[PDB]
Amino acid sequence: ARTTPIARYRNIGISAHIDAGKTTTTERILFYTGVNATMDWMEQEQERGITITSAATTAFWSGMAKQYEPHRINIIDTPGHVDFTIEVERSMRVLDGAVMVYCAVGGVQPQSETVWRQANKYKVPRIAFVNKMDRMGANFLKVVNQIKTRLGANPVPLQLAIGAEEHFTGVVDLVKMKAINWNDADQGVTFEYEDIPADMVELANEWHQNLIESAAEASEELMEKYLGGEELTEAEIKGALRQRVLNNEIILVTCGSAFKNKGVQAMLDAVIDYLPSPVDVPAINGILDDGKDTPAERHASDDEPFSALAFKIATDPFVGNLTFFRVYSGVVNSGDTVLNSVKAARERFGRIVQMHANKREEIKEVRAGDIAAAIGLKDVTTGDTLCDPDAPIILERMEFPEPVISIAVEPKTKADQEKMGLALGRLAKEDPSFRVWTDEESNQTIIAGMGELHLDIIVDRMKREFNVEANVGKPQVAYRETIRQKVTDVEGKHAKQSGGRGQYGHVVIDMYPLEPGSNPKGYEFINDIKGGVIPGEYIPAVDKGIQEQLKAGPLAGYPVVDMGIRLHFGSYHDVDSSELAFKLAASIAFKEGFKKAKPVLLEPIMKVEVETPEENTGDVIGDLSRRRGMLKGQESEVTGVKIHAEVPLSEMFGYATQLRSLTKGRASYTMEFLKYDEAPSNVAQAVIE
Amino acid sequence: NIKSAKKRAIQSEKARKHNASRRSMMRTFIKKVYAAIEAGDKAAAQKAFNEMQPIVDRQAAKGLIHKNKAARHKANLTAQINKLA
Amino acid sequence: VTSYIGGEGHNLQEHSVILIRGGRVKDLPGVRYHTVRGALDCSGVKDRKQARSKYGVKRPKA
Amino acid sequence: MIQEQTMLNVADNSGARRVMCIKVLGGSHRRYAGVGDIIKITIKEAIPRGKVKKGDVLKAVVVRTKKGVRRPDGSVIRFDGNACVLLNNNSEQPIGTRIFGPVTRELRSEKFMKIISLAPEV
RNA sequence: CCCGCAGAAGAAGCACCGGCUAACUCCGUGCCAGCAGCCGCGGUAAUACGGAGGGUGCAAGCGUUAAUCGGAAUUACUGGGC
RNA sequence: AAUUGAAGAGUUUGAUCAUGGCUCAGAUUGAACGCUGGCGGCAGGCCUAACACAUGCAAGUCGAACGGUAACAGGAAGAAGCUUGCUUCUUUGCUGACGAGUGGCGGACGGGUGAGUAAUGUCUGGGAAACUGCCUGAUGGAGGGGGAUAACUACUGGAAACGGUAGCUAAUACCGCAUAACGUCGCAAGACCAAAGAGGGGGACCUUCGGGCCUCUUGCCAUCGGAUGUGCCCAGAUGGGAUUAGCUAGUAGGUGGGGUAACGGCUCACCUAGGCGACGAUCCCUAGCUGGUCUGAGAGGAUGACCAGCCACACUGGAACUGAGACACGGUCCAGACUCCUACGGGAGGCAGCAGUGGGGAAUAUUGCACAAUGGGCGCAAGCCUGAUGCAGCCAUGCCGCGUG
Ligand SMILES: Nc1nc2c(ncn2[C@@H]2O[C@H](COP(=O)(O)OP(=O)(O)CP(=O)(O)O)[C@@H](O)[C@H]2O)c(=O)[nH]1
Ligand SMILES: [Mg+2]
Ligand SMILES: [Mg+2]
Ligand SMILES: [Mg+2]
Ligand SMILES: [Mg+2]
Ligand SMILES: [Mg+2]
Ligand SMILES: [Mg+2]
Ligand SMILES: [Mg+2]
Ligand SMILES: [Mg+2]
Ligand SMILES: [Mg+2]
Ligand SMILES: [Mg+2]
Ligand SMILES: [Mg+2]
Ligand SMILES: [Mg+2]
Ligand SMILES: [Mg+2]
Ligand SMILES: [Mg+2]
Ligand SMILES: [Mg+2]
Repeated sequence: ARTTPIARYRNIGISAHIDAGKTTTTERILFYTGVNATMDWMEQEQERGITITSAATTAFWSGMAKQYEPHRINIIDTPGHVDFTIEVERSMRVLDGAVMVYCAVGGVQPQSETVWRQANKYKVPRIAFVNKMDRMGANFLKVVNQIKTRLGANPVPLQLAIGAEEHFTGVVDLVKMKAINWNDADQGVTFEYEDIPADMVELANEWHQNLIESAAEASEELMEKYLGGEELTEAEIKGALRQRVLNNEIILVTCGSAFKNKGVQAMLDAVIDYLPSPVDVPAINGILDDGKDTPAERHASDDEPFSALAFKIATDPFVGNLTFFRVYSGVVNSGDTVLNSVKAARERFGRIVQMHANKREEIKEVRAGDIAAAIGLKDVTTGDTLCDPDAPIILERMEFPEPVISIAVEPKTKADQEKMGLALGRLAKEDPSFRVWTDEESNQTIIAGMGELHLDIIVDRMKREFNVEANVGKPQVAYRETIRQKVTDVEGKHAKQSGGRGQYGHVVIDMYPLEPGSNPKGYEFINDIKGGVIPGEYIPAVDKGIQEQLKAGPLAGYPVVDMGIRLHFGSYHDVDSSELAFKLAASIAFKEGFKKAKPVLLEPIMKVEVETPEENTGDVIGDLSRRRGMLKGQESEVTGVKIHAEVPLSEMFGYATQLRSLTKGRASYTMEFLKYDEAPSNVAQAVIE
Repeated sequence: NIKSAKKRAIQSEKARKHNASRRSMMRTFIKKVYAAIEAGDKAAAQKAFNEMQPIVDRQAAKGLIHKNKAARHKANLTAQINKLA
Repeated sequence: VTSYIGGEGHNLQEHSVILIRGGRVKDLPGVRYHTVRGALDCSGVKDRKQARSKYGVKRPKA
Repeated sequence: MIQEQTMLNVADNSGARRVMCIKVLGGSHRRYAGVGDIIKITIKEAIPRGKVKKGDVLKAVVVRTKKGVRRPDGSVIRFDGNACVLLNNNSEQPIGTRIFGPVTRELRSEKFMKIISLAPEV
């Protein structure tokens, strides 16, 4: 129909290291915005007391001083942790601003590093909030300095703390140069906007004067007057730094103590002050359908053709499938029939809901620059584009973190087996960073996720939401078998003088080993037969014969690999010999030859590439060695150090978990199959079926 | 249940209570007549019979007994009050 | 019950979800059903062109 | 007073019906359980539908004992029967979702709160 | 529903082609890979497998499966037998 | 004129004839799946879990029955910031109207479902012992009194759902009394039974100047008819099984009390010793029936979605009350299973109404629009209510046109 505010939209996401307060502070907002509802409402996430899934609400900030024309803010509180990073890839692709939280005590810390990289990956503007200023060991400026050093970024303290830890009373707006006083009860609200105290005047008389100079560096004519010692107006500084915040060249820092209520509020102001509108933002990239590029563009316009991206999929018990989206362009009304471009199927919008702090309010229309959940949409997975069917476009689609941990699961009670297939399937489409498949060999169900905890609460989600408990183990291994010695002329024979068809077979051969040559074969059959000792028509079966035993060798089943066999001698009856008769002799020929060929158990090795900080390339190297692993290089890739190693599969299980422990959480790795090598004796004799 | 035609329930309760005491009384007079019949006291029977007739007859009109019951009662009681009394 | 998997090549393994069609095989006694290619986890036949409706193979982009 | 052996009536749905005590938890040589202590259980009865089944082994809170309970001043509450509520072996916490018969204010623990919210008395 | 306006423009698939059964060839493959309602095709010139060209049949549907009756006078009263 | 319409083929053998199974060509579908997909018209759309259900809606309506004012309007037992006949505060139920309350009618219709029911039902055909709101034809009544009560008011309890004491009030609420036949009982003589008022307008005459009074429209009581609806009785027909052959104590009949609107072991006491069954009782298994639908030349077989008739059921088991009608889908009570709210003392609820979710499944739709038409509830009416209904949304599911030249 009409709509109301528009362009005064603030799409921000809060994210940070664990604890930090990146959810306490989110609830605090809701209180202040909501003058006149915990974001950890998952059962599992209340028991454990940690954000597991990103929680979205919207609320209206009138500005703490009454100062502002009321703005509509779309907030998204996200996980700290890792394991569920996907909940930040998405929770950062889509929205416009970002409030990076930091613990007054715990500095940057490893998972601050990760969410930072993710902000850059999507070039999202940002400010900063140093929480917990009331805690033992608090040091505002230290963290400020760390943002610069540890994240190699450009911080600009937009503020200053009034004391620290148990003596933390308020803050200094070092723009309007006053020491905001939050009071006793009413938690926040009020002010008395008090002036700087005598204590901090000298420090306060900085601003980081390279604030006004970092405001200066906005535009030269904005500093030309600064050069002439012309004190710039309060209004043109806010515009200046914002200009540069909006250009990711600078990060304003704010600080506070959500627990003590002395701070959250100034930060909200700082959101509208310096964080983007949906229009102060690059229009979207993308493609056309079959055709080619052109960025879809789609300017942030109510009067453009509708286009939105689907992030995050859920299922509420009472209203069904929820499908969250960010409308970049155009508009959808309740009943419009939009297009899923990346599936080439159309969907019909029906009900629409905005999670509204503490009430699922219903809506009939959804404009650009807003987010919401569409009820009932049939086949919409995460990353899909929902555009106008007449003006069709694929959008960029964030990235899918790709799992680091794998595990075999069996359904405890044989009945549940069916139910597992279902539930693992459901949890899969919800969470693209989780994966499930069935081992093409050794048919066991295998799940894989971004970590120990990740898998934990997946499994935990099976029990809770599908009443499927299943226990867990280390995956089985696909071993192989071969021989070591080239064995000379071994004799396989048949002779069936019984009661009907004669059936006689005689074959003499050499079973010699091979090297990992020719991709398809791994098996070489030579017809070095004499003049015609065996007719060329019974020569296809002896080959076929041998083919049969290669499927599960005599050591412990398992495929037989890298084998060569030569024909030399044989014999037949002018009739009694046969298709079968030599095929069996070959079978007998394979045995005995195999017994006498010194058989050995092969195991699969991986080409392993670890990417790690320079600080502990020793520990990692060492662990690789400890895992019976072979090393082959180190590159020294820019900032980390790519470490190359060949290490056996049956030993890399749960690698991710310890690599994490060894490297403070900063260390990718990757693997794929490389070859089959001899298993150490202790291994071999153990692998016994 | 949350439909104001629940006042219907509260009304019909008043109704039962009304019908309760009247139909109680009516019966206790029909009781009295048989008391004579059983006692043998031929006079007391007509005394009460003629005492209950107005009750029973009225109650048929009031519609808490409806016609032929009132008919039947005094009908066969007549047929008994003078079978020795 | 046991069911045929017609067509050249297939996926299908231990925990696949499939769709049974009914239809016997005069060569496999006790096999009295077909698997319906291209429904649920059962992929269609690779590169098949004639009779793709069976074997669940979509029209090769004309 | 419950002790090993001893049949309890079960005071929830869950399907248990008649349940025997196979241990009294809470100490070496602890003799009796009562009041609202916890005990290890074996299912002797069980319903056809049932959450739990015959031969299952769980825990349970004694909620009603025929020897009863004191409270200060000196009073005494006795119940005719012996009753418990089946608890999951790992997290305590009622496995049922309804309570039957009275319970006593002693059960006013953090972890037994769910019990007294259900339950139609004391 | 009527009248204006632009421009062939926005709009063709599915099954089948050894006999019953309307419609035939080459090529690949070689009792393999596979087909199959029924009989039966495949072990080197395959009109039967897979592709192609060609053809027949239906057509915004076409196939397949599931299902009832028919064909079945094969529960026979009509209308069968030992 | 009008149910006037019957096709065979493949396959046993070296070959043949016969027998006989299997198989195919036809039609049909509340379908599904695979590949493909332009429109429209009319129609169809949970066949499985009668499985559980968030949320909204599906039953109201009369101030022309009554006391009434909280809100909304105008008018004000009439007034300001002054903006002197345009206002927005404060008062007045005056009038329109109307929250809550008493009362009345409806909620027993409409709509859903197929669980139960092999005959407590259904179909065809008969029958005698019954009641029947609203609508109706006819005859007369409509006199005079009486005791109460919600609301309300003063205290007072709860987290809530709900209320608790005390006091007052209206009526078409309620109860006597009078009246009392073509009514009930009775052979008769005789006994005995009811009810209510409310509105619109108005000459005089009269007035506590409220009205009386006149008139007109409605409503109330009674009885006999009518109409429609329902209850009850009998006969024949309405699946499979005998690897179910015996069944039966209120059982079968009689008498007399009681009972119901009514006939009746419907009930109770006593007395007879019966009653049913191979023309299938009993007991098991399955099932809602019919009009009809599909197939078939017919006879048959198959079937009971959509439309209409009939029955049954309303979370499960059971029960009555109110009432013309229920043993009540959106009523009450009790028990159960389950779920939900709680400030832990206690409370609440039943989508097989419409839409919608979860679940099951190969599989079946939108949390749309409007009472404008038709029709139902109340109302004098205007009107209000109406998820019946009329339309629209979704799906090639079908039938029929048409196109894609
Ligand atoms: N002492 C103190 N504690 C604080 C402050 N702010 C937050 N906390 C505490 O940090 C703890 C965790 O807060 P939380 O909001 O859950 O952080 P989080 O970002 O959601 C952790 P996750 O990464 O799982 O989402 C809480 O106990 C909270 O009280 C503070 O200002 N002072
Ligand atoms: Mg499903
Ligand atoms: Mg009655
Ligand atoms: Mg031909
Ligand atoms: Mg060839
Ligand atoms: Mg071919
Ligand atoms: Mg026939
Ligand atoms: Mg015969
Ligand atoms: Mg009213
Ligand atoms: Mg049934
Ligand atoms: Mg009288
Ligand atoms: Mg009698
Ligand atoms: Mg009698
Ligand atoms: Mg026949
Ligand atoms: Mg019932
Ligand atoms: Mg209901």
